[PDB]
Amino acid sequence: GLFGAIAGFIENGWEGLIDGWYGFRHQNAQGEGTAADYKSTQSAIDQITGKLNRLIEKTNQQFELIDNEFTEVERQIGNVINWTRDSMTEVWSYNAELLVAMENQHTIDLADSEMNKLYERVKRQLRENAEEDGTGCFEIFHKCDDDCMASIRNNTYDHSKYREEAIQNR
Amino acid sequence: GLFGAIAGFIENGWEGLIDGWYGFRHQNAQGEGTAADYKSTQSAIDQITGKLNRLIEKTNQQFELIDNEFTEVERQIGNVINWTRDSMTEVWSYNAELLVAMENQHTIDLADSEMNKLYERVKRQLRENAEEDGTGCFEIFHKCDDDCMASIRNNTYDHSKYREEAIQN
Amino acid sequence: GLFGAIAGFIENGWEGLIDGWYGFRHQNAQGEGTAADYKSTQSAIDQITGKLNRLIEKTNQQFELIDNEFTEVERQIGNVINWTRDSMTEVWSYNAELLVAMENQHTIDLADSEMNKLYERVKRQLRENAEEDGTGCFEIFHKCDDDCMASIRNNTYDHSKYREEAIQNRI
Amino acid sequence: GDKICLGHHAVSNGTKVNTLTERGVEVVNATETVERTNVPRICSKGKRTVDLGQCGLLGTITGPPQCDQFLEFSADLIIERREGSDVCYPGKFVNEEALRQILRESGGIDKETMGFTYSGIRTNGTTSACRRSGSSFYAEMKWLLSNTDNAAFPQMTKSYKNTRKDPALIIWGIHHSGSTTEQTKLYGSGNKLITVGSSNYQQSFVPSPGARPQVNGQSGRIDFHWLILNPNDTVTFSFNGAFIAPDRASFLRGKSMGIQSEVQVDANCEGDCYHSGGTIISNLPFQNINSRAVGKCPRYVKQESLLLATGMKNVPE
Amino acid sequence: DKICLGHHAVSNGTKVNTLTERGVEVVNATETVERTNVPRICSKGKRTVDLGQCGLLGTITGPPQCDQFLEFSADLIIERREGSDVCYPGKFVNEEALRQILRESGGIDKETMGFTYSGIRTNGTTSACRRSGSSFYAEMKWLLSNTDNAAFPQMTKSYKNTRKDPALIIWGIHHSGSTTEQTKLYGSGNKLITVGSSNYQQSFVPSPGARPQVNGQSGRIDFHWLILNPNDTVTFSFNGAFIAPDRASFLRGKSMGIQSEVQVDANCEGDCYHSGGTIISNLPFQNINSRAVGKCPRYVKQESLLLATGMKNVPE
Amino acid sequence: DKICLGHHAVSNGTKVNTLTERGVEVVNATETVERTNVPRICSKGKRTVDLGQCGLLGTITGPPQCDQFLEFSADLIIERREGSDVCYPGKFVNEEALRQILRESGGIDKETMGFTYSGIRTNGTTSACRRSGSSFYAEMKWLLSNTDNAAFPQMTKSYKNTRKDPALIIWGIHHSGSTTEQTKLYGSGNKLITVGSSNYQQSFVPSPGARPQVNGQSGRIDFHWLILNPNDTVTFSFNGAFIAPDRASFLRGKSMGIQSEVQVDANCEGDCYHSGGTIISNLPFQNINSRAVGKCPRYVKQESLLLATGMKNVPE
Ligand SMILES: *[C@@H]1O[C@H](CO)[C@@H](O[C@@H]2O[C@H](CO)[C@@H](O)[C@H](O)[C@H]2NC(C)=O)[C@H](O)[C@H]1NC(C)=O
Ligand SMILES: *[C@@H]1O[C@H](CO)[C@@H](O)[C@H](O)[C@H]1NC(C)=O
Ligand SMILES: *[C@@H]1O[C@H](CO)[C@@H](O)[C@H](O)[C@H]1NC(C)=O
Ligand SMILES: *[C@@H]1O[C@H](CO)[C@@H](O)[C@H](O)[C@H]1NC(C)=O
Ligand SMILES: *[C@@H]1O[C@H](CO)[C@@H](O)[C@H](O)[C@H]1NC(C)=O
Ligand SMILES: *[C@@H]1O[C@H](CO)[C@@H](O)[C@H](O)[C@H]1NC(C)=O
Ligand SMILES: *[C@@H]1O[C@H](CO)[C@@H](O)[C@H](O)[C@H]1NC(C)=O
Ligand SMILES: *[C@@H]1O[C@H](CO)[C@@H](O)[C@H](O)[C@H]1NC(C)=O
Ligand SMILES: *[C@@H]1O[C@H](CO)[C@@H](O)[C@H](O)[C@H]1NC(C)=O
Ligand SMILES: *[C@@H]1O[C@H](CO)[C@@H](O)[C@H](O)[C@H]1NC(C)=O
Ligand SMILES: *[C@@H]1O[C@H](CO)[C@@H](O)[C@H](O)[C@H]1NC(C)=O
Ligand SMILES: *[C@H]1O[C@H](CO)[C@@H](O)[C@H](O)[C@H]1NC(C)=O
Repeated sequence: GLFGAIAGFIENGWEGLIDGWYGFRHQNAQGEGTAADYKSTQSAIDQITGKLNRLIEKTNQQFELIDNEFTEVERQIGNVINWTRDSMTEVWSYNAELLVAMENQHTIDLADSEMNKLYERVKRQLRENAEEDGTGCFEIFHKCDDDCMASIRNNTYDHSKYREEAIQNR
Repeated sequence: GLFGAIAGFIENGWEGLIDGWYGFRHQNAQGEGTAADYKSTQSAIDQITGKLNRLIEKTNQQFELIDNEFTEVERQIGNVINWTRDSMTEVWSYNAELLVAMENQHTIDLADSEMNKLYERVKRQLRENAEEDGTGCFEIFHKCDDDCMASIRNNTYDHSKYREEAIQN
Repeated sequence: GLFGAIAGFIENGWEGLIDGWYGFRHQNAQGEGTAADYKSTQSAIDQITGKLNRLIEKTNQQFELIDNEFTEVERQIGNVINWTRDSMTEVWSYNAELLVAMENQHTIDLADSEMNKLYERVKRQLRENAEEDGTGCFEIFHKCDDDCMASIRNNTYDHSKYREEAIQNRI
Repeated sequence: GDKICLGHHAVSNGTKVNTLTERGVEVVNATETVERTNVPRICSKGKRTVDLGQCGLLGTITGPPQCDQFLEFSADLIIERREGSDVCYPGKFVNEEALRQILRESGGIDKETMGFTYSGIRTNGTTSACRRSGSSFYAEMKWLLSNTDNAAFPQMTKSYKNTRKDPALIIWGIHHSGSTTEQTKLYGSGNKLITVGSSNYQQSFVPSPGARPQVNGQSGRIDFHWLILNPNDTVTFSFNGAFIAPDRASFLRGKSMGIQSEVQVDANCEGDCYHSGGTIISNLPFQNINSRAVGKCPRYVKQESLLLATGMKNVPE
Repeated sequence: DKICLGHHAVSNGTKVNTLTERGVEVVNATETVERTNVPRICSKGKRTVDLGQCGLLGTITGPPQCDQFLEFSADLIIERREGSDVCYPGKFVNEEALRQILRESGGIDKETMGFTYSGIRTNGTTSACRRSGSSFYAEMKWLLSNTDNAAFPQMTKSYKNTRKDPALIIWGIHHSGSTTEQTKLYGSGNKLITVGSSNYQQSFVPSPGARPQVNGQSGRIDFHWLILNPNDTVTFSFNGAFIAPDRASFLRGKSMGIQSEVQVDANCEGDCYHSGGTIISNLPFQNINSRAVGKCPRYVKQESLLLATGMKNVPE
Repeated sequence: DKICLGHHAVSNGTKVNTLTERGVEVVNATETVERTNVPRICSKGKRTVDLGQCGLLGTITGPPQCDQFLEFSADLIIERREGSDVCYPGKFVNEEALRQILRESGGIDKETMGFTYSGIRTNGTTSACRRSGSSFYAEMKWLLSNTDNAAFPQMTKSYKNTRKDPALIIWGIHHSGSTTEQTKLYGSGNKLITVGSSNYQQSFVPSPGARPQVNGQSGRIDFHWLILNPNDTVTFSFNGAFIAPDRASFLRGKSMGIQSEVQVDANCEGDCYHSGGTIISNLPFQNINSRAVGKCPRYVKQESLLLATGMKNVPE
């Protein structure tokens, strides 16, 4: 919820979009087309995996029995052992629930961020030839074909080719 | 200070604004009017309460005395007990100060964020009929009345109704 | 990576920019000039130092020997002492690696943020007399001199002085 | 031209908090996270409370006069006092603290007869140190004596099987007489030896008769020893004198909490975290009141205060 | 007319928790607490010794049940509930410290202490350690007077640890079932045993007298122990009631010791054990057993803690 | 015409770690774990007593090596491996707890217990504590029968702590090398020592008999101790084999005690010590010694953890 994109001004996500986290749905003369962005999908996934590899880590740290399940140890040292072990369970349990809550916050906001980095980038590409309507869409103010879309996608769309055209139309 | 809104390009807050965290102050022909936004005020408050409910939690975990305040325990086990309890106090004290510092960072930046989500949204509403001056204000380039404000507020203001008008200007 | 500025749409940084973290490189009629911003450089540095002062803190907390390096203590209490000390080493090591990873995340994203606060501010100054090209640059659509740059820098550049000029010059 | 401006609220005097990044940054509203307020009473509302008074927790097992009302109690919450005493006739418990720890969490105790009977000895040795009406003794124990002064005390064996379904607590005492003469008067002459065995226990004891200062007008001492007998196990005692026999075994009733306190009980306030000087009643995660609190407690921390921002960055003019 | 960017979504996602909200649905999430036990001891690739009817402490003194374990080698030592340390009734003083040492020993290697004896017996036995008829602890010698009632001489025996690693030394004090029996075995008069080294000094008096019969014996033997540092010397002095060690023990290396109630499995690989099996997992935490040992995920209270691996899930 | 903003960069930056990626280069980073030891004991400004050949427990009883330490003051107490507690052979029962009290004592101040004695000897000595010829522990009196074999009377001595702070009380039980020797020193028959206060109650029987010679002595002395609370009274009763305290000890204040193998240095300031020197540092963590004491950064496993102080470094 940090950046306003996901669950903000974009109304929802696309259950038909199997091959990515982020992508494009366009409407022009020829037809309607959908394809998911690689560069930013890859980007997020990579930050998630980098989180995982950090936690799915193995501690190389060995502990032995101070205790005895078969003949109980003397009762006083038994009680110190138990009290300490319970105190560590508190620390670890708190750490566990905290780490997980925090990583989750961050993972969700990592996602809001990358969406709102796709957007703000495409916006930048199109300069003055289109407009923010505000539901995660750009109304293009010039006729455009399906090879014009692809050039936005793979980041080649030239503006000062369609500038004047789209400007009187505003 | 993360997003630039609060204590950034907005110069300050309004001590007269009792009924919200975020709101609107407008100036047009008729007069000057102030009313606080509900949808985003509610939004932040809800994230703060969700923080609180997580900490004002009670541990269901019971501990007993290993220790004796009336007849001291034998000294060696007493010293181990004390050293462990002191070690736990270090861990918890560090955890406490850290948790609170971190939650605070996040609470403040939660707020910067929601302001700068009100802004960027209203901006989006108005399309091309106004301008970012940069102190958290929009100069409207068409005459507008107090029923035009309310339509921005509750999110109904139509742009292509006032488009041409506001353009030559 | 959070905000998109550093290592995002700005392609890289300037190894010639000794006197700041953030600054300006301009190209106009007269020449090409570089000078680093103070107000936002100071700002970031101050948040870094404030992190540091919090960690380079000293614990006022004293601990004594429960242990004996010269004549070993009796073995059972020795084993409990060792098991507890090892358990604390686990907790602290985890805390250490976690604190440092987290602070670093935040320090990096603190930086992305301040850049993308310089930008969005200058943008705001120039109103409609220029354009986002998208590599961290503004193409100015009016001729402008080196005393016009400085007025953007120290935040005095008036827009409605060059408005019309730069506006037809966008058609 | 006309304009609309959005903006956030602010108050004239806000509160300083701390962040990752800066110290004492003012915010609109903030809240406390460390408990500093004590309730100088033991809040026992809704709990079965036994306040042990002049009775020492360990006395509830052996039964000096001052523990007579506590031989068989029930409690969720057990309160020890500093005036509490375990003992009438001078002596000590070996491994006392482990035993206190068991008793504090016991839920109270229920007593059962060990079903011992005795032939051709005395069973009713008393002392002016346990006064009931004239000389008495520990109510749950029997002071076993030779039949007459100087007589030989027979080699005896008594055994007891825990047939109940829960573990039994078993006590006995070794008597160290004030003089060797006194020993032989009570138990006859010659070396004395007591042994106590089960399947998880094995120990033997020799009295050390001889001169101690007088405490409560006695020069002898009694040392109590104890053990847990697992369901279906058997204790066996063997002895030829100087042995203080248990008359009743103790069974733990359930679950409870035990605390040591110097303050009054209060059945009107509800609390689950206790220390010697009262109750910590609070929802906050941390507390700076007492590092030795027990029960269900906020975690103890060094700091007096840690404020949690509940508001935004507060900016005025 | 338009182009629109947007994110993916699934129809039924999973609830997680955040700093800020509870049960917020995300696209994909993953578990972080291990809940799955393997009800076996996973010993693949490890030198395992399962002690069976032999008690760990028996490996040192050597009652008949431990005959196959007097000199073992292990990476992983498994104690069983049926395990017994003792043939002739008695106990180890300070048994748990000794167990802990033995569990981590890597097994033991025995060396003769080089004691010989003049003008006493050396071969006292008992029907409680049955090998073929009466026997005794294999690593110990029951020292007896030459004939019943005879005076047992004042003896001194000493042993120097000339090896490069610390030696484990055992001996026993015999508490006869009656005073008569003591003097029969050892002659009349007060008995005293002392044991000294540079870091050790203790003395022992037997307490003869009547105990119930356990394994048809009324006497008891109590074992005591010490670690002898390289180059230090133990000295025993005694005039009876003394059970002498024949061999010292040396620790072999490094191992783990566990107590278990489940079978061994040389097919699965695991490094975290508890009485009820092996915890095999990569996750940082586990809710299976707070007493697990080895290299374990940290034990926590919670049954589950899900880590988001996806984004906010917003459906139609 | 154009203006461009941008951030700085360096040609070779440092790798750090983040929540999200490993080895991400940043402009400037700083170390967070101390790795640097100072191979000396930094004692500047602290009242230091380095115990040398005196053992901490010797300061209480007073063998010749400890003669300069009977009454010292310190903020910082340094034990050495050559330190020895004892002239005549023997041990302290519960020695470690006593060391721990002494280390934090601030040093000790001695007060006479005000015992005087009738119709016994008071001046038993031994060649094992050499001052000029035979001597004894300086704070103790070896009580002997008036003549060899004579009966030692039943005695009672008591001492009340009238000061406002707790007193440390020490006494010894002498175990003679032979029974003959016991009766020679103390007369024949059973010996018993008892020691009582309001929080203490124990009795002791010597165990005369043959030990190897250590420092040419076959007997042993065992020291025992207690804390006497203000206004409480110790009472000793005994008929021989008892080594009496002449002086009680009072703790002076507060101190730190450490065990060390390195030199003292009054030029460097340090508050965190271990056997191999001082950790001097502001950093929150340290990887030098898990056993350091004082006010120390917390010990951690890792050799290094770098804290970014710069931004993400992106170069040409
Ligand atoms: C155990 O050892 C003793 C001591 O050497 C054995 O030696 C016997 O001792 C008697 C007199 O003490 C001597 O006449 C012989 O040298 C020994 N007898 C025999 C038959 O060899 C003793 O016999 C041994 N006991 C057992 C059961 O083997
Ligand atoms: C300590 O807790 C364990 C379970 O973790 C329990 O089984 C054991 O009996 C307890 N020991 C004592 C001395 O209470
Ligand atoms: C241990 O600490 C407690 C309270 O923190 C103190 O009152 C007590 O005297 C100390 N006990 C020992 C054995 O030093
Ligand atoms: C405990 O660990 C220390 C090192 O930290 C080691 O030298 C010592 O021998 C160990 N003590 C016991 C009783 O295992
Ligand atoms: C301030 O914070 C406290 C704690 O959350 C809350 O109960 C109170 O309602 C708040 N007051 C105001 C005026 O915001
Ligand atoms: C105690 O019991 C003995 C032996 O049965 C009896 O003869 C004696 O009189 C009793 N003493 C008292 C005071 O009841
Ligand atoms: C307990 O033990 C007895 C005898 O050792 C045996 O017969 C049986 O298994 C047990 N009896 C009961 C009632 O539990
Ligand atoms: C969900 O998360 C798991 C665990 O990381 C991952 O391996 C898996 O590929 C994900 N599933 C889908 C369908 O994306
Ligand atoms: C054993 O003892 C000698 C003489 O006391 C000592 O100097 C030496 O270090 C030791 N010898 C060996 C081989 O370690
Ligand atoms: C020790 O004191 C006794 C008792 O008066 C005295 O007679 C004896 O000679 C003294 N011994 C020495 C060596 O001073
Ligand atoms: C100690 O107790 C005695 C009892 O005679 C009393 O007179 C005195 O007030 C007490 N002294 C101090 C210093 O508390
Ligand atoms: C890192 O080097 C920088 C850059 O010159 C310098 O300002 C700073 O002193 C260094 N970092 C620290 C924590 O001192």
